[PDB]
Amino acid sequence: SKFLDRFRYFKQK
Amino acid sequence: MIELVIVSRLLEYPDAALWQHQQEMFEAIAASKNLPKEDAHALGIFLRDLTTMDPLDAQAQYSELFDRGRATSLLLFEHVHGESRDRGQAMVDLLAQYEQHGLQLNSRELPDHLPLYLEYLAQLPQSEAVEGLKDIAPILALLSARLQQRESRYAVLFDLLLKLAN
Repeated sequence: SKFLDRFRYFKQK
Repeated sequence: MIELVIVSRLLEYPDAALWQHQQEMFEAIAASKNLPKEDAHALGIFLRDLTTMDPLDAQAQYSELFDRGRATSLLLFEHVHGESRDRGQAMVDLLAQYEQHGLQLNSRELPDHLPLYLEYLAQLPQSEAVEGLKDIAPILALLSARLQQRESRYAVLFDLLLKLAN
């Protein structure tokens, strides 16, 4: 997965 | 906005992952659709300047600049609310605004940490993200102003964000 498409602070609910 | 993610990474504590994905970022910056040619250049200059340093040396400069002081803090509400109790409610209201968009904190950073806030903005539709930058634009401009006083190229990232705001 592309780096800029990986979350660094959040996650989905 | 991919640009908001890109600045969010560049405005964070310089992580080693920046060096190993510089190619991906350089290309994303180059193919940017939201930044005029001259600003994408300035951003690519910034990344190249950053990743030609050793990360240990990038990390040290970053701390000398953002972690030693309050005037250059990346916690937004430290620039908005003088009373500590006002900051608290602001953070709660920001956390809830994140929860409204189906986003949950998965970090050990505060909700008004600018890089984190930029990650949130990047998840929004174009207009929704642009309003977000307009909301913090006086903060962006103060920080840029202060960084320029210390003759630091991180100011570039604030000017770019201000540009993206208009």
